[PDB]
Amino acid sequence: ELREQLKELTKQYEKSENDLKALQSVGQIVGEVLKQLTEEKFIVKATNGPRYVVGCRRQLDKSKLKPGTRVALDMTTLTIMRYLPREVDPLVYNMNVSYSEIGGLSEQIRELREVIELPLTNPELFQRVGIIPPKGCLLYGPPGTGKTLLARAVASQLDCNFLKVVSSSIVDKYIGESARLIREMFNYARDHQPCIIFMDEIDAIGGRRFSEGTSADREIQRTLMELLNQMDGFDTLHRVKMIMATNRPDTLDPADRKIHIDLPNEQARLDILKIHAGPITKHGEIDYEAIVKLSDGFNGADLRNVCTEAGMFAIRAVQEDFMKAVRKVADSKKLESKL
Amino acid sequence: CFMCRKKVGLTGFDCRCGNLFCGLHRYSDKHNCPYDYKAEAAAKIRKENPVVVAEKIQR
Amino acid sequence: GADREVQRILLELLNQMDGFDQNVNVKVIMATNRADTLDPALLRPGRLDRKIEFPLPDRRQKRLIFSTITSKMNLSEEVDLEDYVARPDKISGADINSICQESGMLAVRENRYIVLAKDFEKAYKTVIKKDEQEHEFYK
Amino acid sequence: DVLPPEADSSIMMLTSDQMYADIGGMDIQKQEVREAVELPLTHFELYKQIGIDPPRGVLMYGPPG
Amino acid sequence: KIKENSEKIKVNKTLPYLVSNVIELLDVGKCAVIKTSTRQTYFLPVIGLVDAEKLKPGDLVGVNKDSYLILETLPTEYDSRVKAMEVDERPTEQYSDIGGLDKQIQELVEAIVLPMNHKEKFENLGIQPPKGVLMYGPPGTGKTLLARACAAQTKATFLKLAGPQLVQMFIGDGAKLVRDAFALAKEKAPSIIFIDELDAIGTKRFDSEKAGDREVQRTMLELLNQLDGFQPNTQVKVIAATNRVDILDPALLRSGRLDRKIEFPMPNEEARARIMQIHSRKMNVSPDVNYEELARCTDDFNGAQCKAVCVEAGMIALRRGATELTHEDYMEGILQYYA
Ligand SMILES: Nc1ncnc2c1ncn2[C@@H]1O[C@H](COP(=O)(O)OP(=O)(O)OP(=O)(O)O)[C@@H](O)[C@H]1O
Ligand SMILES: Nc1ncnc2c1ncn2[C@@H]1O[C@H](COP(=O)(O)OP(=O)(O)OP(=O)(O)O)[C@@H](O)[C@H]1O
Repeated sequence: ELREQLKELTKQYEKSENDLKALQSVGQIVGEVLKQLTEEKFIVKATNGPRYVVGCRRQLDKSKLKPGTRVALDMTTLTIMRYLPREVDPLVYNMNVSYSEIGGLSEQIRELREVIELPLTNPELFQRVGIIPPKGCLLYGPPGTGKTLLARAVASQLDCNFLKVVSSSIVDKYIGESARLIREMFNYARDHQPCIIFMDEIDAIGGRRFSEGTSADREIQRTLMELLNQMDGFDTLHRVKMIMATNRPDTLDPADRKIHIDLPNEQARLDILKIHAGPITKHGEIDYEAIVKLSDGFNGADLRNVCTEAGMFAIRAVQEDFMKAVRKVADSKKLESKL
Repeated sequence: CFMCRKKVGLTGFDCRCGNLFCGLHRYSDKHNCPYDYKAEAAAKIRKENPVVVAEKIQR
Repeated sequence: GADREVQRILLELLNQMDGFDQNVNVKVIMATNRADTLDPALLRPGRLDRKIEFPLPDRRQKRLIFSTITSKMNLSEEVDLEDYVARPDKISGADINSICQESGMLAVRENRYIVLAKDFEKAYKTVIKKDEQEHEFYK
Repeated sequence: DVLPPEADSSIMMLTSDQMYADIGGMDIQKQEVREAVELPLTHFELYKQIGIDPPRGVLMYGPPG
Repeated sequence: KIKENSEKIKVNKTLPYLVSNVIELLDVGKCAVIKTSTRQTYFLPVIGLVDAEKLKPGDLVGVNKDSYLILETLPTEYDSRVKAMEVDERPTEQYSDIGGLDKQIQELVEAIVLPMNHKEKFENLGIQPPKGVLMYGPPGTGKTLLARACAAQTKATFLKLAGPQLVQMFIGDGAKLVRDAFALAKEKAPSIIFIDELDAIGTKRFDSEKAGDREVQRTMLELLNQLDGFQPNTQVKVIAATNRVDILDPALLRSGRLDRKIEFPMPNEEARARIMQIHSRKMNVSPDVNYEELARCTDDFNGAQCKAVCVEAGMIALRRGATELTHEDYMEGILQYYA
């Protein structure tokens, strides 16, 4: 076992030596330069708060770094060691799948696609130069029409960067930073030009321009105002696309491309129930005619309820029981009666 | 799986006699559940009972 | 509370834009859209601020805005903008731009090469109006 | 040392933007803003002569959109 | 000497490995962008004693306060005492002793346990288990009873509702409690979330009374997000409890969020008899009882009043040290002109 023992010892030696070498490299301080002061002098505001003036190691191509660029100054002398790209800390989070597996929503999916995905495609303007295609879309929707699943489908379809963000971004440290998080979002997008930002539940932050309401109202309206400023204004975009989904009471955000999403469905209700019947065949008659005849609401979870309870039935005793599926249809409709 | 109805329902309520009684016959009064409900009450209440010691004895 | 901080910065801004005296080459501009909910203290009517409106356009302004927005657009001989503007409505500039954009979006949907009066009319519908509930009894 | 005047976070490159001739109409606002902030910054003598001091601040207040 | 390397690595890794975030990762080999309690931002070209891949933007890791090298990582942390409140000493009761209520327990036990244990049936049927559950305790009768009895399964954890309204006046936050709660549920094995007194949250969402309202609406919307967003949320089971049945959020309502809204009705005569029997099981009752006729006397005695009456009867008999039921001093414990 000479060779094997030697190999294992050598692997241990390698890893141990690498770890020791690793242990002997202090970190830097991250800070963004502010001015090219002369040549070997720069004013850098270290993130911790103090602002310093320091010189840079030669092998840094001073042309590279510029007002706003981040750099890693050294512990002791604080000379600029290495410039770094932009920084975005709490957003790897913001960056399943579905492909038109929802049913219905034909005209509205066509509109959404032609507004948000097609323009980004190779047919960029093709004489369409006159449009400056829409940068934002809205999703009027009652509670479950198919908004979030639509978002899932478009996210899995387009295949570019996606940032699904929610009105639960509000934070407080004896001051406001919601606008700061918003500008972080927008900067991230602008750097990653091809991207789909998706505000959802814009009702909360959208609120209204209430005056003399309270410190909370002022802060919330300030957050809204950051959104407005970075949607419109000097932050004009070219290759990002925005999505919104909530009810009507949203301050004032006209221009774009608002789409109504209707809770009831004509025969794509039949569709949706077939997709939700995708689960294993019932061992016989597959016609949905029973539930087809009467149907209201928006959910397919009735399918899950019937299937589970009918499996329980069968264990007590397949599920060739659309006569039984009408049972859970009536169940969901009595839930409707409740509200 | 209690003798009346010979029930096997997954909902079957499993009692201190480990027996998924009939939905209508799940009660000790009904099935002579041989358990010491009162003795367990006495033990638990003795354990949990607060007693005021008047806080006068001291080292 | 933090109202202290915000008011503090407000008065600092007031004092500083006052420190910008006259005979100066620093000109301050600010937006507020709606105004009524603003501080006369901030306005400092004595100086530091002159006020200007920015309302919705008149009919001639609508004509000019349509002409400007549509000149870049590949229109057609069947455009009829001189009557589209003449139509009575409360359209704003953002609404005109949305009209043109959505008309182009349709045009593209049906693969048009030059926008048409039909696309402008459809955009008019899809972007303007939608307002009802002025029930005839309600009025 | 006393650093050069500048040494702070702000925007001076102008980031480019889009020369006028494209807003469309709005002649009144155009003239007012141009006078107040744009040329001719020379007419300060006319201001002081008339006794009307140089306006500063516009507030550009109007309906959104 | 690999061992010696290990021991000296250990000793130079003394102990007080000041903990720091892992805010960002990069590469040029990989690096780190850690951030520290003392607001600071250290780039580390050598991350340290970590694989540099299991890390992910957002994480807590020990660090040498001077070297700023990421030392042994620590399991994620949960704030607002969500972890502390999310404890349970296996509630002692083992049986489902409630009373006449049978259909409610049936559906709840099915929809909860059967997915947990006999998920084989669900997978064979190709059915995702039943959706989030609500449990109307309009009077509260049996509400906590069913909750606690359900707290007798093989093994799981139950996230109680306890002050999700713990939000600061200065805007507060969108239920960071909710964020951490759902994070903990997601990370741990199959888990359940008992939203007690859900009525404390939830509303039409349009009323514009004043502040605090809007905070409750952000918390509500955070709840909605946590189960309706771009997340399967497969390994979760929400069970809600409310008494103000009518006034609740139309979106929180159901159909992907709170389905199978079990209802607690007023116990009938039989149900009252069963509950009083259950509470009397341990009572030193003499061999003579009119349980059924006492249930008849109940006359809308729905809630815990039965338990309170059994206790009051115990005290009543204890006046004299007895073990028998008078059956009428029992009514007076229950609780001129014509007649
Ligand atoms: N049109 C639909 N077709 C198929 N499944 C749907 C549809 N609408 C909702 N669902 C089902 O409901 C869940 C997703 O709900 P949905 O995306 O409609 O919510 P939402 O409209 O964003 O809700 P809310 O408005 O209440 O926030 C998934 O179970 C999805 O299967
Ligand atoms: N059916 C029942 N079986 C056993 N105990 C019951 C029953 N109904 C009420 N109780 C008693 O009620 C108390 C528990 O409260 P319960 O679960 O009924 O909720 P509640 O406080 O009435 O709820 P809510 O917050 O809606 O008012 C315990 O004393 C329990 O003994």
